[PDB]
Amino acid sequence: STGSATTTPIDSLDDAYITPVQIGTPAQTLNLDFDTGSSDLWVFSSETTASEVDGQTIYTPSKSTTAKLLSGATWSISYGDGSSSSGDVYTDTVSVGGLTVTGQAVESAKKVSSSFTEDSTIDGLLGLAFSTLNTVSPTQQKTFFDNAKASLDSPVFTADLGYHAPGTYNFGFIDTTAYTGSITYTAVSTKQGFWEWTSTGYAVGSGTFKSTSIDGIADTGTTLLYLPATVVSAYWAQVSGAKSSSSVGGYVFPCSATLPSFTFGVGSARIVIPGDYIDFGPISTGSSSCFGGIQSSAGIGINIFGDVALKAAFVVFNGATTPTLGFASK
Ligand SMILES: c1ccc2[nH]c([C@H]3CCNC3)nc2c1
Repeated sequence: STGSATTTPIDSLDDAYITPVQIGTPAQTLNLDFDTGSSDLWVFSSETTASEVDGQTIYTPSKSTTAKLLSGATWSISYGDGSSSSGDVYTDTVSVGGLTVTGQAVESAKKVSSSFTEDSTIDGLLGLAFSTLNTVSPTQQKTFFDNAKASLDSPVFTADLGYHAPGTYNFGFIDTTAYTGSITYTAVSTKQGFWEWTSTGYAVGSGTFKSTSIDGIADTGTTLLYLPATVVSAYWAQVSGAKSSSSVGGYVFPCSATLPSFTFGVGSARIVIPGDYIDFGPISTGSSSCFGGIQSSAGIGINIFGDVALKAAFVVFNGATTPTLGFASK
């Protein structure tokens, strides 16, 4: 089997991407944030605290003839950005772009933090990291990909995120028309439950390539590119007037600037992030200070190849017995 679904930016800055997902019988379609950096499929629901729901579409398990309470199961998750959610668990039929999994753990939110409430466009998350990170207790549950894998034509999914445009998540096949040149594959460590890999280096604009190992994760659920402070300083030093602002919480730059590209290495291959991808607009409405799309990972504990990096590539998440990651230009 295969599946193919369109993923759409939630706003003009590509702050996140949403993908329609069918849950239950008859189908309830929710728009979920596909997140290769976490492993829980959770949704706004009929069980979510009423004051914490603001415009989201909710899952109502009582209206699904295939929903079953997973007795005694609870979940609770906190993401690196301060956000969190928690609740109980159903199993139900879940379909993405024509690919169907029966008995998928659908984690129903009883509580969500303010940042989730404030995103009216995101109805929940669909985790695509390794199932060892799943937070359901006392019986850990499998991701949608993990459940689908044996049935897929090939045990893979691909992320093709657009810049200011829709893109595609495919399951079970590689669309050879969706990228240019070849796909370069690189080793993955699953030791921390992430799609963790080692970039071979970077360049700023037309500058020389610096060969240096940068361990990080491929994370579709993180907006920006978070890299070591040395690398990030080298980037913003090429932008006149750019500086790190403790009050704003990262590097900012004059909105009148023209941003240089940023290149990262995948083996001997190179992925080029155009300068425009690194612009996240005025820090507040009407401001001439703009927020940068490359930021320091110093306070995080891990480097994160988020959407800013990933949307410059066609990315293969290869879930073979020994997982690997593939990157192609597009
Ligand atoms: C900013 C700070 C911390 C962050 N942690 C994350 C990801 C890492 C894996 N799941 C959450 N994005 C972040 C953005």
